[PDB]
Amino acid sequence: DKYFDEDHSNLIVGPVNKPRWIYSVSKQLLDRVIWAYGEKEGLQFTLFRPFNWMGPRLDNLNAARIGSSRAITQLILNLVEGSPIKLIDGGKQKRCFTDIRDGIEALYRIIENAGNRCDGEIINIGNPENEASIEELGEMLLASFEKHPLRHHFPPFAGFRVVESSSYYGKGYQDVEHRKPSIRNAHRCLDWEPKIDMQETIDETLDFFLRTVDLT
Amino acid sequence: MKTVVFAYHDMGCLGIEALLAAGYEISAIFTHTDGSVARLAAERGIPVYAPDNVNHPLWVERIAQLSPDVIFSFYYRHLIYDEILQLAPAGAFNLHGSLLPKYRGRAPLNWVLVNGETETGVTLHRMVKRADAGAIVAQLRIAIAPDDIAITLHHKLCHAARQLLEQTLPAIKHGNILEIAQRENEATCFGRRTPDDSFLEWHKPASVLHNMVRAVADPWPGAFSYVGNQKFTVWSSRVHPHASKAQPGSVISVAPLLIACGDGALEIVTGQAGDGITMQGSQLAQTLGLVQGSRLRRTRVLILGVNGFIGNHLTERLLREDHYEVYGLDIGSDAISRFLNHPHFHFVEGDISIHSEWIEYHVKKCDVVLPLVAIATPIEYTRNPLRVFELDFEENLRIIRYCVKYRKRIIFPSTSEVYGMCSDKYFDEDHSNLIVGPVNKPRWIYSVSKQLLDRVIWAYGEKEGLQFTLFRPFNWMGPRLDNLNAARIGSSRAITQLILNLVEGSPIKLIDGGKQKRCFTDIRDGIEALYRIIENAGNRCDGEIINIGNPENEASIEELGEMLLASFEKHPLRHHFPPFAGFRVVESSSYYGKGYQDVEHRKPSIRNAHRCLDWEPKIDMQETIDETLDFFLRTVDLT
Amino acid sequence: VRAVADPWPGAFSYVGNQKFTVWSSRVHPHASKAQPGSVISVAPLLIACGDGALEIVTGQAGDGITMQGSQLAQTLGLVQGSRLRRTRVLILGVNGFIGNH
Amino acid sequence: LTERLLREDHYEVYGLDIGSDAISRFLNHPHFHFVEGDISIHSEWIEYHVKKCDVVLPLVAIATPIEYTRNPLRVFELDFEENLRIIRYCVKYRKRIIFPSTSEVYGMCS
Ligand SMILES: O=C(O)[C@H]1O[C@H](OP(=O)(O)OP(=O)(O)OC[C@H]2O[C@@H](n3ccc(=O)[nH]c3=O)[C@H](O)[C@@H]2O)[C@H](O)[C@@H](O)[C@@H]1O
Ligand SMILES: O=C(O)[C@H]1O[C@H](OP(=O)(O)OP(=O)(O)OC[C@H]2O[C@@H](n3ccc(=O)[nH]c3=O)[C@H](O)[C@@H]2O)[C@H](O)[C@@H](O)[C@@H]1O
Ligand SMILES: Nc1ncnc2c1ncn2[C@@H]1O[C@H](COP(=O)(O)OP(=O)(O)OP(=O)(O)O)[C@@H](O)[C@H]1O
Ligand SMILES: Nc1ncnc2c1ncn2[C@@H]1O[C@H](COP(=O)(O)OP(=O)(O)OP(=O)(O)O)[C@@H](O)[C@H]1O
Repeated sequence: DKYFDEDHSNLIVGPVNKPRWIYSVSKQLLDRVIWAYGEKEGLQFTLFRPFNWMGPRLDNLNAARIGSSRAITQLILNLVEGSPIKLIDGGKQKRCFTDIRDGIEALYRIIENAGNRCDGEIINIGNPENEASIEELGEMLLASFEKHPLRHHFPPFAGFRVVESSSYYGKGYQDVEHRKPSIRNAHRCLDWEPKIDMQETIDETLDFFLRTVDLT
Repeated sequence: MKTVVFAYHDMGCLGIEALLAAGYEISAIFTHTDGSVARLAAERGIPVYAPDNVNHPLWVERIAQLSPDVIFSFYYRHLIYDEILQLAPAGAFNLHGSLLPKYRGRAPLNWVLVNGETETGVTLHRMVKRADAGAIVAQLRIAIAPDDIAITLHHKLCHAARQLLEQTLPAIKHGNILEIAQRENEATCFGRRTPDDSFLEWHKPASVLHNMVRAVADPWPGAFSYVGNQKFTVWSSRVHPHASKAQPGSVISVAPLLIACGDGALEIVTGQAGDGITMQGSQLAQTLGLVQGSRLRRTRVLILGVNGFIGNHLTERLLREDHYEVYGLDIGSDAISRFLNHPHFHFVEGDISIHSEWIEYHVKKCDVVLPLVAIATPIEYTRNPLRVFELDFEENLRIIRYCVKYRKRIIFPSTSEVYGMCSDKYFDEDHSNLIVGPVNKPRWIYSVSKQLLDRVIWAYGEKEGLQFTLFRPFNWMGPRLDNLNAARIGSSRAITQLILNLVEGSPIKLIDGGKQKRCFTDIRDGIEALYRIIENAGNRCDGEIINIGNPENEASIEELGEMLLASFEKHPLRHHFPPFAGFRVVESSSYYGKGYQDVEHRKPSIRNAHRCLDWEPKIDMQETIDETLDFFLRTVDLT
Repeated sequence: VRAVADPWPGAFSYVGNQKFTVWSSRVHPHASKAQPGSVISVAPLLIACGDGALEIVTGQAGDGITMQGSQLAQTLGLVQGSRLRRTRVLILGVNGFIGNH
Repeated sequence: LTERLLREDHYEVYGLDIGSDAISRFLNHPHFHFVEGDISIHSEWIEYHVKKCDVVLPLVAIATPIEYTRNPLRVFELDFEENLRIIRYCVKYRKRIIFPSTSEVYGMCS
């Protein structure tokens, strides 16, 4: 679907021989169990689905050294250590990046649960307006990095390089070509609307992490 | 000219060199990881690559970029195929180590020694769809000395190749070559030799055996035999026409170590006991304990939920064979009571959530575990999602873990429902994507639960060596598929539910029109395939996921209903039951409740089954309908 | 690199997290105000040392195949840029004779 | 020992073991009560019988030297831990225990 809908979209994962979906399927089974408990035992719940939230503290440069971090924070490690930014399978796949500030605001509203409008609700939280390919993310990041005050402390850019997903994630990786959320439920239950634009999130994030590097 | 080379090992280096000295421009070299072809390429400043599959689009695209005139293959191990081969206008030639069309298979250097040929050679032929079949561009004979061994002949061939290329390579560079086609009715082919192919069978002639030790002498693995439980390797042999009334395999003497063969005797000049160091025969004789004397229970299957539809039928099948011992536990026992007197059947009435001592002890004791305990009647997915989750998922995950703990083989029953509303014409175990609906459509809790289990078993296999085989049944049906009683609560699969309708005189409802279809498989077909999986011939089922269904028996629920009705009307017992109340379309919600969603079509790919089991469904649907109907009608008490 | 050249394990270094091995070297008295460890050029692959530069003639990134330096430079992502908490002790019975001391 | 005890009339023999080929000949004996079990799994039976019987002879072990070096931990767990559990059932239910020590306990005594 053009818009992943909490109440109508179908869920699609790959073959069992594509273990990257173990996470997806695990989280889905939990959503279903919570749902059953809600229906069959009165559990009061609210499920929220973040859409590529990013900003300061999204992982750390150190974990990124092992690939154990999300894209944005990983690419920052690249610029920092002077290694090239690899675009898994061309990096043409896109995502909708959401500023952590927007995300936390929506979540806050959910905790507030004004009018109990969130009970039994499944709510996506993302900014459908910040859709961008990983390649574009890499460029925007690079642009900011070049203008940054601390730039001169790090090595010269080693450039962008297309890489086979297998050589980064190992055998059994498969990915999502596009991901955009429907934010109707969020609007209906929280009267919420994402506001911060992607570029601003990129700047915030980059700054935080660059000032994380000990220079000496 | 300009070329792209695919080389490896020795032939690879002489090939690249010959090519260089001949004035060719090498755009790139493709080789493998581990004289090193890479080092050479590196030393010459020729871009070298080692992908696992050069046939991949990216590479094909990149190789095309280089725009090569001709392609050469000098002992490249992976297989280069058409797609890329035809990118070279001048063609693609390969250098094979035999006098084609003879020994066109692989491992010719060894095979020719095995069969004791008197000569061999190198052939540079064109690459065509068929392996080593292409028109010959040049060939060159080599005499195999009586005292030649794999390694010494290897150099012989290398030297020959260096000479053949040296002169026929400049020829190709222009256009002076004749594609002398191959005499197809003379070609011989051989396959990969495994170290088990170098086993010595003393009943054969000393000549034969002697060629064996030569064929695979050091640096190759070598010819081996056994002294009781002990395995030793013969590195140096020596045929003795010196007869010996001694029976083949017996030791004629220990100095020299002379073994009696079917024809003449073989002298073991040097060899090694086990992974020991090499030593002279006389010493090897001692370290093996030789003197003048000759050289060289049933499977326990654990079935949990043995009284079930799959369970009882599988038990019947296994009990037929003699090499099986069946251990089973279940809440009920009416389906397996007929086996209680069988010596190889050990049943016990238990609950997977209570009787731990027995269950664990038996996973620990048996050889294969088949956890068939579950709830697989759709109505229950929406009606009792949590009971399904706990039994189908949690209870089984516990058994899966007993299996990894005691390193046992587990043949876990997956489901065709794991594919969900997949859109492929054929649901493929290794390629189809899995599609389910929203969380507000609880019918998928079963599908998703079984899928997570498949994935966990898969991780245990990959990360912890668990030996497994997942099998997915596609609407299997036949006698005992549920029971008329459970059907009174909707707790049964379609076929058995519709029979209850005919029996009680209530209408057959077609959920949402009943236009959705399924591929119905006869339980006899299913059990046969499963049996094969237990047999696991050649271990061809390890780590495999196998669908089991008859793609030929596709039918809509409406058609199933008609076929059933037709049989029912012709059944001898018909007059005992009320008049047909007719078919009636019904909203799924009024039968399954809120949150139901279904599969519009389900057909399996049965390739894997064919490949791993050499299995193929046989029984046609109508026959299954009859069987099933008859069983259940004769279940009804008439009085 | 000579001392442990093939068939020996070989001399190695790191490009960030990546480890690579130098099989063929070549000293260049050719100065370079470049600080030691930084890449002077990628063709030939010339690394600035404490005294003079070292040219990596052939090497391999990780466990990959050997290749000429220029190519090794690319496969490592090199351009003109530089190459290459406290311990927690748990004491149970810490108040004891050995422990407190 | 079972053969020996089964000869006398004043004995009732209860036994558990992984195997049963050596004692199958006694399965028909009225005074012999055998059950195929594992000391590390079948607790209900083991505890109930230490509680029910008069003397306990914990003969489960691994006593083939190669195993001491080859599988030291398996030896430790079975020979020591599993048995320490039986010893304790005995003190819990105040039962007589005829424990099988070993000449190997003397080691290289002089
Ligand atoms: O916050 C989100 O919505 C989701 O973020 C991640 O999943 P994903 O976005 O697929 O993966 P990232 O690691 O964030 O990177 C996105 C894509 O960029 C690409 N990428 C990443 C890293 C890199 O160095 N290069 C590169 O091209 C990969 O194809 C990767 O899948 C998490 O795995 C999800 O649990 C989470 O819900
Ligand atoms: O053996 C199979 O492969 C699968 O069978 C069942 O799932 P399913 O085939 O969807 O459901 P059935 O109860 O067998 O009936 C098939 C369809 O017939 C229709 N039906 C059923 C009953 C009835 O009275 N009327 C009717 O129209 C329903 O739409 C139903 O989904 C099980 O739920 C799966 O776990 C199993 O893998
Ligand atoms: N808690 C339990 N303990 C032991 N056995 C159980 C338990 N719950 C269910 N079972 C058993 O599981 C058995 C197998 O289930 P059933 O025959 O209904 O389906 P199935 O043969 O797996 O069907 P399909 O092959 O269509 O999935 C039942 O006969 C039942 O006795
Ligand atoms: N159950 C327990 N839980 C926690 N600490 C304990 C317990 N039993 C004893 N201890 C501690 O262990 C500490 C260490 O023992 P202690 O100082 O007597 O000897 P030690 O320093 O080990 O002597 P040596 O070095 O001569 O063997 C004691 O100070 C005591 O507090």
